[PDB]
Amino acid sequence: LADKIGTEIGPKVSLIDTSSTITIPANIGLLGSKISQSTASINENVNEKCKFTLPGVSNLVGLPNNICLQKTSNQILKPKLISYTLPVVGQSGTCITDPLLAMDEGYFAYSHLERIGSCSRGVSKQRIIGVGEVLDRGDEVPSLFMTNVWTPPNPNTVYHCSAVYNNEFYYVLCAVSTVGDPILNSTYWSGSLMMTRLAVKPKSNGGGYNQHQLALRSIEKGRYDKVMPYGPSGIKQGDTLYFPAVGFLVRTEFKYNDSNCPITKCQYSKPENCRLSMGIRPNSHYILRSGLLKYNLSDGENPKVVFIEISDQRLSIGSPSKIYDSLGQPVFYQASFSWDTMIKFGDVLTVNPLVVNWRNNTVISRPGQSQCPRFNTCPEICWEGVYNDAFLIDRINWISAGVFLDSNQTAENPVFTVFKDNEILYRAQLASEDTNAQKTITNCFLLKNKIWCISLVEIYDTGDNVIRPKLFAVKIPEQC
Amino acid sequence: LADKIGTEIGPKVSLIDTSSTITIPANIGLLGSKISQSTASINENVNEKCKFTLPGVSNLVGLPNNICLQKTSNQILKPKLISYTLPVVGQSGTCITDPLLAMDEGYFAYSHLERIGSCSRGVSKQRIIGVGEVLDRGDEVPSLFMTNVWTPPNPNTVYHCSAVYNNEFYYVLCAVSTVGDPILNSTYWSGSLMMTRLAVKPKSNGGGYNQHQLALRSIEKGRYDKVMPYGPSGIKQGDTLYFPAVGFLVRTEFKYNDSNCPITKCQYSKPENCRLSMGIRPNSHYILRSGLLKYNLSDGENPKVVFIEISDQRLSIGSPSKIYDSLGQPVFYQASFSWDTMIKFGDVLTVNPLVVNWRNNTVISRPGQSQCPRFNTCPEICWEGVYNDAFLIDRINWISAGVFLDSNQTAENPVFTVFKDNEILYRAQLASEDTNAQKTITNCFLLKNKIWCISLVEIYDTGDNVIRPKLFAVKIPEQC
Amino acid sequence: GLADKIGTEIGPKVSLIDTSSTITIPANIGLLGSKISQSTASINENVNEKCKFTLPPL
Amino acid sequence: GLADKIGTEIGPKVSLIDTSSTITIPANIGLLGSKISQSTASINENVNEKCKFTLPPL
Amino acid sequence: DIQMTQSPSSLSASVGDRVTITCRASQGIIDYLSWYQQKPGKAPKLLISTASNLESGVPSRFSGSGSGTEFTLTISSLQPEDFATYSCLQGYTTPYTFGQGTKVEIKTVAAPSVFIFPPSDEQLKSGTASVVCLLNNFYPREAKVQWKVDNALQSGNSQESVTEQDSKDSTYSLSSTLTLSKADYEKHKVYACEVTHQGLSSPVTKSFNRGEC
Amino acid sequence: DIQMTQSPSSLSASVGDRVTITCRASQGIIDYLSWYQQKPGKAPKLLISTASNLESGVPSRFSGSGSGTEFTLTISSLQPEDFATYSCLQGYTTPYTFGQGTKVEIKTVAAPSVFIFPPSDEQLKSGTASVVCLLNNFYPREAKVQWKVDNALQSGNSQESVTEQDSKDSTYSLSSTLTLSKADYEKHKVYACEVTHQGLSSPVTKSFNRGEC
Amino acid sequence: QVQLQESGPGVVKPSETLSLTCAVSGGSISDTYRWSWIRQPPGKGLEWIGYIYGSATSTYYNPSLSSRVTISKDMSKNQFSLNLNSVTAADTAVYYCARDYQYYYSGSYPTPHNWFDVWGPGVLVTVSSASTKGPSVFPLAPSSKSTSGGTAALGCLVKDYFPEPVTVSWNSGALTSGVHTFPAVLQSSGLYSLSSVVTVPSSGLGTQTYICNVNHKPSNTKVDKKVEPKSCDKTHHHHHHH
Amino acid sequence: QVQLQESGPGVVKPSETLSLTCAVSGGSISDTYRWSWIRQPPGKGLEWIGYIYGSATSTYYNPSLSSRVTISKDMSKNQFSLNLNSVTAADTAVYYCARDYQYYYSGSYPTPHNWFDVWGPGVLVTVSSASTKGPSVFPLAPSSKSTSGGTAALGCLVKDYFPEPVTVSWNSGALTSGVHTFPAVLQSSGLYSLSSVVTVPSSGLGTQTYICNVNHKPSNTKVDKKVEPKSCDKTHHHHHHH
Repeated sequence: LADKIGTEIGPKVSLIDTSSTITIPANIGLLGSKISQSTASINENVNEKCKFTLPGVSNLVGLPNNICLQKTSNQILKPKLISYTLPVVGQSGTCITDPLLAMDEGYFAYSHLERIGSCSRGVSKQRIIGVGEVLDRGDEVPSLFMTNVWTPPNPNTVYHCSAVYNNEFYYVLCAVSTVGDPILNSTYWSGSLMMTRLAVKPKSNGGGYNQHQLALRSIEKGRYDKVMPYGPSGIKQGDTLYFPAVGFLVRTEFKYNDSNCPITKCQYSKPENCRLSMGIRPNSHYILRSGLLKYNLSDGENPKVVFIEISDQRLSIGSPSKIYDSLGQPVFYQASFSWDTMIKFGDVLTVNPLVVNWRNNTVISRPGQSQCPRFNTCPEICWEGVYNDAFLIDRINWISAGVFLDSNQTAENPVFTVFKDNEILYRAQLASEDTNAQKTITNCFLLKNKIWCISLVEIYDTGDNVIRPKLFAVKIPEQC
Repeated sequence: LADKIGTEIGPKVSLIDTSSTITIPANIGLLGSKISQSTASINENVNEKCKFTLPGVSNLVGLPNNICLQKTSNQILKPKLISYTLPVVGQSGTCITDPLLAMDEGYFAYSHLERIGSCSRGVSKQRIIGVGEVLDRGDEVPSLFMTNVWTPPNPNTVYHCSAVYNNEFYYVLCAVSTVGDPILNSTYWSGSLMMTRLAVKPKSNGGGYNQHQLALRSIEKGRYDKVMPYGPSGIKQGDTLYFPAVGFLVRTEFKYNDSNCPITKCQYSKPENCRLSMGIRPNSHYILRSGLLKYNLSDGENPKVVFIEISDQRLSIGSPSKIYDSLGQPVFYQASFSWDTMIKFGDVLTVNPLVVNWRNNTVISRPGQSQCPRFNTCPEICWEGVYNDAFLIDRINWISAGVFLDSNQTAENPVFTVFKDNEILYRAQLASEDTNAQKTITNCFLLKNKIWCISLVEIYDTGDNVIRPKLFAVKIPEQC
Repeated sequence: GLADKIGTEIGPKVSLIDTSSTITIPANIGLLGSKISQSTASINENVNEKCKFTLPPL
Repeated sequence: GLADKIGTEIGPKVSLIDTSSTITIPANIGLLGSKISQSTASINENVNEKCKFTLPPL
Repeated sequence: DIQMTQSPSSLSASVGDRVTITCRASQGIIDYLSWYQQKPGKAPKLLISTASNLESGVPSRFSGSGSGTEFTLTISSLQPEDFATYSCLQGYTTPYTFGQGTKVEIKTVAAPSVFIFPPSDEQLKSGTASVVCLLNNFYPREAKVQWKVDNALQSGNSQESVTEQDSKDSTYSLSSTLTLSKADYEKHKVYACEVTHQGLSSPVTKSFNRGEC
Repeated sequence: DIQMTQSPSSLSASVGDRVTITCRASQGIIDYLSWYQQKPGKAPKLLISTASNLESGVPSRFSGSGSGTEFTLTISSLQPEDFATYSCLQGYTTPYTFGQGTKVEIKTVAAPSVFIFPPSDEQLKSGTASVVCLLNNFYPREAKVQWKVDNALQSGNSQESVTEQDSKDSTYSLSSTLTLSKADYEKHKVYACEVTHQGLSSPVTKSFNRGEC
Repeated sequence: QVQLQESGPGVVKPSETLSLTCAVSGGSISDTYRWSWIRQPPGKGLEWIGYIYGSATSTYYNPSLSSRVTISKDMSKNQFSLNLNSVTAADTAVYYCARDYQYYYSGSYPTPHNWFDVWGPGVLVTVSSASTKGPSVFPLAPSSKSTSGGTAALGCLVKDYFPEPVTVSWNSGALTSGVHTFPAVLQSSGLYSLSSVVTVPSSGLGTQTYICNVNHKPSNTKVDKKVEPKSCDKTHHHHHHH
Repeated sequence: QVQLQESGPGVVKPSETLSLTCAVSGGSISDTYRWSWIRQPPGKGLEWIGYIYGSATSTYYNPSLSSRVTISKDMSKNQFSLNLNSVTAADTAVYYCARDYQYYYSGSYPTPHNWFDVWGPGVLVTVSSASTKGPSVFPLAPSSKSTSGGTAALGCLVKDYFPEPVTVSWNSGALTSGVHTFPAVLQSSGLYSLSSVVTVPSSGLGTQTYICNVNHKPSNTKVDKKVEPKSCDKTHHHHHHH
């Protein structure tokens, strides 16, 4: 029975793999693309040929969409799994790490690095990078729908992608690295990026239309030795993109005033920790300075990726930043990978140069592992923590929303909280109490003047023992 | 490894069977149904809300669609396999017998009795009975698209279905038989029919809408002891259906004048053969008299299936009849299962009672096995032959078209001929020379004022040794 | 009993899924794309025909 | 070598096809039905809005 | 017409062997085939109709499969009531053509005890003299007999007759006749018959002299 | 904190056995686990990091799998350089908590030759008298020793000391001490020690009398 | 059950009309859609001739025998005949009559599976110009060269008869073990001849009587010939008259 | 390769300050993001204490030892200390210093896998209030009851010393086979005592010299005691003076 399995079953199951995991979902996605392109074409035909003479899903815009603004203890939030429409669920031997979720005007993005076996030392199997459409299923509930899916030819050399929607296309910027993760092997990183355009409405024979992976022959760095994009989503300002990033500054060039290190209320902290925790290790050659990547499309055929650094007010180490256009003005999440374990997100006062009015929050923090746990403000040398973003869902009352891991050190219990800057209003426990989790990416939008939110929560499944990104469409309720 | 195959692979492959052969093609078909229902709804909305005031695929209709009317020997016909969009291709151990193909106004039908192993003594696995839509693919070439698929609960008791389109529904009439094939076990057949309505545009929750299998509590037979529908397709006259049929007349009641038996040009024939070949065996209790089933929907909730017998001019044994509305007037094929081995099809002069002007053809015949081969007109006692219909594609020059098996006795070499009543004009050899075949069902129509024809040809595949119905979309050419 | 299982409940069934998954269902999705294009061109010619205003001044 | 083959090139791959065939692709076809309904209601409200004539007599 | 070629024309196997008999057709019949077991001196008997059906009364050791142009008659556990003539028949068209037939024998090798018989004196009075060489209880049936007259091979005067296989010891009996006249019998002395056989390593030759009694 | 419970606390297996050592955690660590082989008198050595990696220098017979709350340290072909203390370590949060440890022994059963020693006369001059009962070259290490003084069990005056397993004959040596005073030594005659052992069917009891030399 | 039975001459001179008859017992030929004829040349395979309908008179014939074969009928006496005209020696065969059977599957498919279920017992019909003649029997006498390992054989040599068959039994049907009655061959002269021997222990020669019992019914010939050893001493007693 | 080495007192009286030092050779502590301390109570499992950054002075400590443990530093002399205050007898352990190692996978995930790669050779530190005392050695003399199957055992009984360890060799390091130096136990009085025997053939008693060579360096005590059989005849010669 070696011959039957080797010939009549083996290659046929390989063909069914290739078909029903590559070419059937790509054709259903391209089918939905033709649905939407057709509907846009006939609506343009009606707006031309019926405009007589005489002889959906969109992001948070400035409409007063009323939500619950009063603190309750009742379970008023109802989380909904919508992860089933994606290639989230692999087999039991693959761990799904390094995710992305990036929504703007209804057209998302989604990437993940599928590994083999363990989540850390596994071999990178593939890297889906795929844009799509945020929809509504038959119950007034959003759900994702991938139209265009691309994979790079060398999955070991694509790190830290950032993904911004731009005018019915989708521009995803990553980091080419043959020497490992450029945060880690930073002195030997080649200093090279690559941008891959995708189309959120692909076509039948759109070869150079769908995936035209651009070159980047000019990066405006400045003082910084290397620049890498770092964080899930960004904004567009017309033709100008803003990928979240980090800039590898040589430590001997980094100039910092140690009197600014807030050792006032804390006694176990020198004023020499705030400089040394700017790198991942206090004798590292480079220093992570988060920021943005101004990518204006109006520069011609070969544009320039310009690194904008961040303002030094409430400055810590380079985190996955996430600038997002919410209610008109960009809001800048920037995670807590350092001593400042409170949430560090705020409205953007000006984009170039990047000066972020950081919200003075004291109820939302992230679980750090060893030295810098949840609710630590003492300046200590650590590069610890996880990514737990927050989307601004109300600016009039300064309410935001995201999934946060309610435990001090063990990164567990992901809780969808909706919080003011000094009090958590209400919250939803997405899973069990000891459900170990990681990076959560929350994006919100309007489905028929209702604020829904998609929180990609990497939940460790206790059943088959690997990490899967589970989405959670959670409606922000109006009645309390 | 008995446990892994028995648990982790076996039931999962059973689930993938059920999904990707039942519920995924039914949902793609219902998806195409929603495409077409949506397009009809928006076209009605435009015809209402844009009709201002002041302060595809259709059958042969009366338009001069010019075709090649001159005899050539050049291969001007080009057959095209379009069988791949259907559940034709099973595995190598199933023989696909008892087919059907029945088109009217773009909405076909298709049934087949899937057996296990050999084509004759196998066990009936299932019986798909499924209507759909005739389309155009991206090359101006038609192809089928099944929307609604139904299977009876007891596949051993559904015999000889006939299938007529009626006003965006599809009415398929079969014969319930617990005692085998009612042609064969005719004295013990229960004499019971069942009609299964299908909708060519099904809906999401159309339970009693899609498959409302009607009862038949009143059959108007007349002299005939039993009545069974017998033949693939029929016509509608407004609300009135006409299923092709046969009527089991007791032989002692059958009155026939033996002087009418044409023994003039033939010496090996008594004038007593034309009466005895009216049954399948010259001492059989019943006699097969082909005809129609007038099913008018205007009789209320419980209509009556009325058997119309055929006129006795050029009378032989009951064959699968096929009445079909071509160029406005119904044309009545009625196969050669008897001594009259020439093709026996013609225009209908009147439907009730059925009097068919049989075309005096002498170049088209069917392969009979033993006693009555291709080109036999001597009246001999046989129930031999195969079904090779012909669709009227031109009435001005009386040209018709169908697939015919060009050999004397071995039912092989299916040839798509387009013939006048005294000369075959041109022809296409569909397969190799010794390609054994059976029942062929040819239906023609107009795709953008071009006469295309779908000939369901049961070709015996020499590779995996079972009979598969291969469709052949053949364009009737205009340039010779 | 393992060969009978793999030539009964796996072999023909995997061949059936292969036929249904690289011949049948991709062709139905391609013809459904053709249905989208047909439906779009049909409703566009319906709009180009039945939404058309002309009138001279009195 | 048969167990390694059936736990390498069959087992995870049949589980992948099962996940892709009773969870993923039916949900994409259901959301594509929802896209047809959304597109139809969108183009119907576009016709109900932008194809509307009224004028009093002069 | 349709020609039905079987392979092999004569197969030999012991009791309990797996016997596969073929019948290849010229034109492709679909499955319109029947298998016939013709016992010696008996009418043929239908075994396997439609190339896959076990008929009512035929035991389960007979099985058939194959369709198109190649057909298989499979005898799983061969039994001593199965050593007969097997024929195929096509029913797809008419004239119905049978195969040439397949002879089935028991593979039990045995060596012959060769005998020889001089003609009687009353036969010499009748005018002719037929020397008879006897070969009893041998296997295989295909053997070689040479008539030697004074150590010289004679050809053109030999008539051989071998019985059908006995159901007791499963072997064969041969009878060859050298029909010669009386004067040509008196013209020679030594009449020999050579036996070439599988179980016999050397060619066993029985002979007799005319003047010796 | 996170508690790391191993099972079993002390496993025993022969050379070439398949040894599976577990370490179950209280809170679910994802895969943040390391395995340590602590040889006696030596520093611990990293074996299997991240619960699935074979470290550079650790041979292929050591393998690890499992994540979440249940972990497996698998020793495929057990070797004589592997009989030591195995510990787990969680790195998911801080304080880093080790397991209690797993002791690994060689399954070679041997019976002890039991000895007993009277106290010396200079020890009697020192003021105390310690009777020493000796048990050499036994297996398993878990045994039972009863001090008997004039056929009466004494408890509360026993201090036992068993060596770690030798690398020569793979067995153990026991040493129990009955620390008693000089006057209480002179108050009795017979001092016995009972040995309960797996390889010994009967309880072997060595004894001596004070007045006997 | 329908039971067939052939009847007809086994002696037909060449270029004549064979006149067979398969009368049917256990069933009427008003039943049974077809009735056939099959011959089998000895040394060759079966081959089919032609059918008749029973209820009708329409025939089919094998195109290798199309211009010769006539199959006639008799509804009253339940028999159907065979008339092979201009017979040759190559038409020597066993003419089976056979009940034909049809397996119609799916009666919108009128191509049945065809086979034959009930066969007649057969009849050997040899086309020969020879006249009926009784056999000449001469014994195969045992000699000193007719010994092989304690076994001594003996028999009878049957010669010059017609037609088939003879029934050659040994000692009025009492001797069965060692009996081998050989099939007959056709001589160049046109007459039949077979051999028949028995192989007995060599110690039993001189004590047991062995007589072959030949019976040929079409010539009415019964021959009983005893097999004896050859005398060797009765010739060399030449008297010296002094 | 970085090579660690502990140093410090094995003698610490209770309720005092342990003063250890793990000086680092082969590498600087300006490298190496963390440096830890691990103790191991004998009879119990390993448990971790707390780390120090090397480049920084920020610490972490085990919350079961949070109010006691101080880990100090010395960048110049490449050493880092340990200060366990208010020591109890349950803190008797082997205090390993350990180089800490971090495995960062995917540097948008800053939760490393943590383990220890380079350990020091360890130091046994027992919290005891006893003073340093040399051992008292008395031989375990062989008797008639010290025989088992041709094997006769003998040894030395070491008693009443502090601290650990003693090195008890046999006949100036020449005797190795049969040598079993037992681990010491802590008495109720607070002093250490171990046993050490050798099992020799019973025919070798009276011909071979067996002397245990005890060496205790913190008390500077070297004892060599010969093991001899017990005399049995020298007591029963009571003289009858007539």
